[PDB]
Amino acid sequence: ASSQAWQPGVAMPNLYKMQRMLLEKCDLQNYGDSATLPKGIMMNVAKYTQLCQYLNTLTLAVPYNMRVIHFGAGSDKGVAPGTAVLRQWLPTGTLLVDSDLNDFVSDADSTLIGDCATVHTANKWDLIISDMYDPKTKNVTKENDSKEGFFTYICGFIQQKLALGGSVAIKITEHSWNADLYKLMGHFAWWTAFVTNVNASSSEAFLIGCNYLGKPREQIDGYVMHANYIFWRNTNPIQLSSYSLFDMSKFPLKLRGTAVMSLKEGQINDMILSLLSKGRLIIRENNRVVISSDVLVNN
Amino acid sequence: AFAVDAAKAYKDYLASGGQPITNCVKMLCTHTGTGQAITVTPEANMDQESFGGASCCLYCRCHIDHPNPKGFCDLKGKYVQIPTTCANDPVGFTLKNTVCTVCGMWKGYGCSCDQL
Ligand SMILES: C[S@@+](CC[C@H](N)C(=O)[O-])C[C@H]1O[C@@H](n2cnc3c(N)ncnc32)[C@H](O)[C@@H]1O
Ligand SMILES: OC[C@@]1(O)OC[C@@H](O)[C@@H](O)[C@@H]1O
Ligand SMILES: OC[C@@]1(O)OC[C@@H](O)[C@@H](O)[C@@H]1O
Ligand SMILES: O=S([O-])[O-]
Ligand SMILES: [Zn+2]
Ligand SMILES: [Zn+2]
Repeated sequence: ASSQAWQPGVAMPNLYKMQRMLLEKCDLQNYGDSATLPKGIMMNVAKYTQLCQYLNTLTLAVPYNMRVIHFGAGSDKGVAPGTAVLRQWLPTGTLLVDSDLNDFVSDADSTLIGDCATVHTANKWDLIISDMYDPKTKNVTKENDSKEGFFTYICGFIQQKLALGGSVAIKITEHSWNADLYKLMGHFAWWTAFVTNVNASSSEAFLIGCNYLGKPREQIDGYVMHANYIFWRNTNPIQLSSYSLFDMSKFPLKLRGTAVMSLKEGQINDMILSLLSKGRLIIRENNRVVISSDVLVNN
Repeated sequence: AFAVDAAKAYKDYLASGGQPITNCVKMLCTHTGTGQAITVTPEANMDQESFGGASCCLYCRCHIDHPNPKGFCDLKGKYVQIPTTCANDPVGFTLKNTVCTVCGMWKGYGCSCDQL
């Protein structure tokens, strides 16, 4: 019925980002309702499909031998539905690495098992996807404060290992969020909080940073922006919808062969920032991709 | 000389009325694909379902060595097309069936090389 029902999901409207709301409890009118999924399709296949359908509408840089890392790729099922969707979406030749605290079987080129804080990489990445989440973070009996844990790692990983021009999609919820991560959204040419139509009855959203500039283009107060996010969700019921899942004809991410250059910080002028902001440039070394997981030895 | 035979163990389990391995990852796709057995992207035709390869591999799923030198996996990182009528047990279908080395279709479920 709703025009938004034919889209893969709904992005936080710009006017909501410009407010200065106080943090309230998230109370979704459509809470408890579940979307009707195509027969035999898992919620996370539907969710990642809608996230990728939305990312197709942005100015993502898509170089040859694109580097994608996926955190929180495991599941209680012991398989990686989201990684299978990313492998389907990304151009052939894209290097896909995934990771989770718990063991799982994956379609990724390489999988690292352990706390994300143990994951180290010699190379920079073009796209970071995180579905990391702990359902125990949802505590309505205590103040909803900015969370650390894996968010501390993701903030440092973006600032140290994301290529300029690169993008991120980081899963958050009413209670699983970080003020510094919202602040870092101001270091991208554009950002939003995206809600998949199949999971519209959840406070879940993907914080998307599009085209990393490596410096703040706008100053964002993370506590205020999460309050703005909840205010938007509380006042804009989103109709549950699986409609976009039935047309996969234009699903694959187009290989744009985006230029990759190794420029120093002193060579990043306004002309380079313009190319980065349009998804026409990636700045990072193009050396071999090397990853590792630190192992604590004890007895 | 001893070697765990997971393939035989699963076939015997199904024969005894055992419930097929669950959580094989079914993909959304056009269902207008080539219909080949194992592909780089989902290639299900109107008579098939496409699944993430690793989730349909007995060896990957049971955390056991792949039966061949170097322990290479033909499914991990790929998509397996399963006839819709057999999609209730993708692991069993991949174990009990063979891919034609000429056309890439499942023998008995797409391969027409033996026709006149
Ligand atoms: C919602 S589940 C992910 C579902 C998965 N994306 C899929 O495709 O089905 C969240 C995952 O985050 C992982 N996780 C939570 N905290 C983590 C941490 N500190 N380091 C690594 N993984 C973590 C959990 O082990 C869990 O598998
Ligand atoms: O398409 C318009 C725009 O404002 O919204 C989508 C993002 O990819 C932005 O970079 C872009 O400039
Ligand atoms: O593994 C086969 C399957 O049909 O088993 C039941 C559910 O786990 C489905 O997602 C899965 O595809
Ligand atoms: O909104 S149109 O796609 O039905
Ligand atoms: Zn395998
Ligand atoms: Zn044949």
